[PDB]
Amino acid sequence: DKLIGSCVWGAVNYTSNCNAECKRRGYKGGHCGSFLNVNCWCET
Repeated sequence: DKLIGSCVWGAVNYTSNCNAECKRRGYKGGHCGSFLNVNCWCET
């Protein structure tokens, strides 16, 4: 997983569609972590 942003409102690197963002950039997917769903962790 790669830290590109945060899946939490208010955060500077806020991004809701983390999965799409990561997929767009060129990653396997996105899930914001399978527990610590605070950061936009790109599946990789």
